[PDB]
Amino acid sequence: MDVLYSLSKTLKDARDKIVEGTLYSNVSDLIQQFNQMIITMNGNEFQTGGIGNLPIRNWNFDFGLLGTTLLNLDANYVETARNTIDYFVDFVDNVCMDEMVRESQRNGIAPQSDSLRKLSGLKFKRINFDNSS
Amino acid sequence: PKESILKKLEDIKPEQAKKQTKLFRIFEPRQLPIYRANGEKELRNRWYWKLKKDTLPDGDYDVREYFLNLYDQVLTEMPDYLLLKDMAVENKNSRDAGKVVDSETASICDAIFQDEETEGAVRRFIAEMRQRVQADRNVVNYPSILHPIDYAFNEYFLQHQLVEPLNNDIIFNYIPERIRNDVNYILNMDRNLPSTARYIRPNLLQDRLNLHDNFESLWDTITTSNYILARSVVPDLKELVSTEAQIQKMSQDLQLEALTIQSETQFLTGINSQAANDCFKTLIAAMLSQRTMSLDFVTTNYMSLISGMWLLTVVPNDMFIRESLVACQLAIVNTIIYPAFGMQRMHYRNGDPQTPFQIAEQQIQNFQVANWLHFVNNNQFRQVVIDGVLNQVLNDNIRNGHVINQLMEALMQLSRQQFPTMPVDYKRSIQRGILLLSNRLGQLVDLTRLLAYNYETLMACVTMNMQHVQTLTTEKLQLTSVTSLCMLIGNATVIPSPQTLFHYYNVNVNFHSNYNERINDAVAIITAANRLNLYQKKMKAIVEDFLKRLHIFDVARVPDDQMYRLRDRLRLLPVEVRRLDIFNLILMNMDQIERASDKIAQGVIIAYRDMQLERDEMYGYVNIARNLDGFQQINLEELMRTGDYAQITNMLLNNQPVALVGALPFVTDSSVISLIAKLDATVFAQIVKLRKVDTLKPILYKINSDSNDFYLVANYDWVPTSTTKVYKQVPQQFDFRNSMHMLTSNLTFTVYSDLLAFVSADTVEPINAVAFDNMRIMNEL
Amino acid sequence: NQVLNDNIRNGHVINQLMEALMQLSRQQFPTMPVDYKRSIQRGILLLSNRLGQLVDLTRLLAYNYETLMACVTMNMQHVQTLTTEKLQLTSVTSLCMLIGNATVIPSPQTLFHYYNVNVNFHSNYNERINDAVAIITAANRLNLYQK
Amino acid sequence: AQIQKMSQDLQLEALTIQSETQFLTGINSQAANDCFKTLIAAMLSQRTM
Repeated sequence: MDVLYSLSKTLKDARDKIVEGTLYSNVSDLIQQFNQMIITMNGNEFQTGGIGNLPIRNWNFDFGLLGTTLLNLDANYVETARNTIDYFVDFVDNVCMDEMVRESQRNGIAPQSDSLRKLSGLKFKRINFDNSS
Repeated sequence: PKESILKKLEDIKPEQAKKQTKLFRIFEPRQLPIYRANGEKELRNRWYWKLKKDTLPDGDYDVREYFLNLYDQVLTEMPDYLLLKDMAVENKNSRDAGKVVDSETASICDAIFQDEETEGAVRRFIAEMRQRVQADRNVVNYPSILHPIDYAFNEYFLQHQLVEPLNNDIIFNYIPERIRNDVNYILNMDRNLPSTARYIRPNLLQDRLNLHDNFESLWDTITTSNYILARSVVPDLKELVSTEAQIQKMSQDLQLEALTIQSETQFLTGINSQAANDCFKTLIAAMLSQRTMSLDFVTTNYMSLISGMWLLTVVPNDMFIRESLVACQLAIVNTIIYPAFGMQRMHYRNGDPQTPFQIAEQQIQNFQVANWLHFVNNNQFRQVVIDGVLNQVLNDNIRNGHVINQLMEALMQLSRQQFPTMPVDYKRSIQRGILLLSNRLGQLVDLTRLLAYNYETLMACVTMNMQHVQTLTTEKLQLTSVTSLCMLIGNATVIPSPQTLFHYYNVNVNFHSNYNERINDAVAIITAANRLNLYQKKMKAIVEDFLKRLHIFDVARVPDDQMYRLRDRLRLLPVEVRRLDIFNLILMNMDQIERASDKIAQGVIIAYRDMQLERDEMYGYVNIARNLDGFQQINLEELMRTGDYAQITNMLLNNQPVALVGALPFVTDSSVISLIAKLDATVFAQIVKLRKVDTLKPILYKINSDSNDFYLVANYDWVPTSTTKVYKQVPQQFDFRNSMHMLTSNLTFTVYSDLLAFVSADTVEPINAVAFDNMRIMNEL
Repeated sequence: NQVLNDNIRNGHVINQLMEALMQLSRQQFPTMPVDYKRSIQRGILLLSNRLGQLVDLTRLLAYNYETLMACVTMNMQHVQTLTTEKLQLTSVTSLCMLIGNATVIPSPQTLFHYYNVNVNFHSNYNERINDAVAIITAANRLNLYQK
Repeated sequence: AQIQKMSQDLQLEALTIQSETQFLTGINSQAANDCFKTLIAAMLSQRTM
């Protein structure tokens, strides 16, 4: 669960702090956090949906990292990034929605979806950050 | 020293081609008279199985160790491949020629074929018993006799043979999938391989030993090695501005004098007809081996610093020690960039820890200056995996490889700060040196290209998945040489000789193969070592040998420590099917071997109660029990170890029915008499006086009034009343017909060592070579 | 037998060692010049690797002291002696990373000899005590007001 | 053997001004025996050092 959170403030504090112009330094502490994620992911497969009028889509991960190389972000840097974020966006949506429908009495509180039951896994915890929401 | 680790390296030929002759057996059948119940010899005589060499020990422990050696002998004789045309032999009888397998096989036949045996069915079989070839599939059918346990062996030897095929295509394929691809070079062969070819796959799995985690000590020794190895390659440069000429224009461009020194300390830097070649080589290897170097400079040799910037822009910094990048940068920052850029005020105060170069970034403003900082500072290595097989290579930022807009930028930034100032002169000497980098920049652009390629080339040839750690012996590099190489080049283009390259591959190869192999050799042993309970073959043993077989290392000159930790890691490793698959074999039957064969037994029972004796055909009726059903027991091994708890002492004293287990010395007696006198109740006495026992030679009674001159008793009528028989199975008999097996293998093989050689590797004309950018490397005239 | 003992823990349960190490395994960081952490932690590791063995050490003493001890009649309260006994960390350090699969103990005959001595000694102390007392008391009811 | 791998690990002469006062370590083949003995007796004897 807490996992899930990060995945977002990651993107927001991302799709927001990352645009044609800014000087590296305001995101050094950010870029890092980001990459860390990508790694943990790549390789693992996910099952989202399978109930009612809900599309069942599969997701594979195999993406590059980031160019800590440049100084002041050049447009070209953004686009090659936004294209990688828009897979996580369209993803998370399909993730939230999936666990935003299942219910159970006994253990109603805990996670239920084949998507999230795999997130609470230990090998993922390496992601949490900025829990001020 | 120096060429002292290279001759130990070039001189490594693990490529031995293991093979065999003799079919590995252990038991030859033998004679022995037959004893029909009642104890008479009925003549004819039957054939049973006994072992060649009854070596077997005295004491369970010594036993287990014994077998162990078998494992080591098995591996050293471990048949790499096999062929039978080289195993021919002839049959005295048969529909014809007969050509069978292994002298022993032959003997046996002729033998039984004379000592009136079960008759027909035997002679018959031996007859229409031949060989025949199915030419088409290159198959071979050879007959042979062994023994269930023998077929067992030799069999797997056939179903395993580590010798894959060999076609043009495979040769082509073992030449790195990044060189055949590299344009600038050309392949070419002089022959066409036959369908008859084969090749030995030098296996090269990764550092199954993470020999960099804590073991630093050894990595340093490796790096070192891999490093010298590199220099042995790194092409010796070619034609570059005669030493004298350049250094002379050098004095000019600056304007010197009389006791008026300024830039004068920048040319104890000439000597490059030595320095450039060293600086060049040195740099590459460093990268390859991935070794970490130091830095010997001065603070009055500003020039030498400028060139540093050349360097730095390049190697991702993490490639140098910490205490060295620190010095260098601050030296630049404090005496090079502030002191003529009206930025002094604070000659920069520093206190160690954090990044003294870095901090200069978030410092002053100026764009040209500013890009350098980020590009150099946060410039690292790109951790790259696969390269046409798990290479685990470390590459230099695509950017830098010849697309050296870095150099051009490194210069533009230099062309622009030479504007403001502070201590009037000083700037004179300083900027004048800077310009010598600028003019030369046309050429400096080149140097980059060179290395770029070379490193980027040589690379592939390493199967030794190099990583990124801090060395310890630190190779030394002077800014002296650096500086030379710098302003002293151009118009020239040099590149890795073909023959050179291979040689490089080859070595790492072997080496790898050795590491991997010994690893397996190692593991196999240790694991066996455990499922053996040899709490007494202190392992400080195996490790030693291991490392040794990997020359370079001063075995004696390395502690017992690291060594153990070494075991700790090995213990958690699998075994190579080959290795493993054999041990399972040895154990599985182990019992059968031991129990059979004389010179020993297993254990003895002491029932203070008269009793019968089995009538087995081999011996007459004697003292044996293959089952020991009932009664208590007591491991001897765990006895002479435990110090005997007078437990035995008491039972013996009090006379209570009991048994014993383990390695034991049997003793055959005849003259019936001995039995009636109940002799066997003796021996056991001893013990009482001696806590420990080996002095225990148990009693047996081979009895058949036929050979036992004292038949007088078989006479009347009788049944053998003994007190205490013996645990020892019995040598199976010999059913020849089914005791034989059949064999398959191949015909006229053709093994090949090394390979490669088969190519006249040629090179393009230097003046127009290419890098990972399809551009003329070296175009500025 | 007032023979101050010590942790079974120490004894052979050893771990303290394993913990003494694990705590060391996470001390590798900044503050001052580099020729520092480098040299420092490198040394530390030599304790770590050897730890497998350092274990053995604990066991050793554990036993030995725990053994020898037994054969001591002379009770032993803990006191602050007036004299030290210098111990050069030199040797210490050696013993440490310098012990392998060695394993030694007290020769039987050795042990006895030990008992025997303390024994006699004791007996003498006790005995003379009586010899002593006896006299003095007599000394008083005899009015031998002198020695 | 040990002290040699020691120097490899130790990085002996690295700037510091007080060298060779760490290696008086020697005579260890003995030191250990002394340190060992010494330690026990101390205990038993009920000594203090």
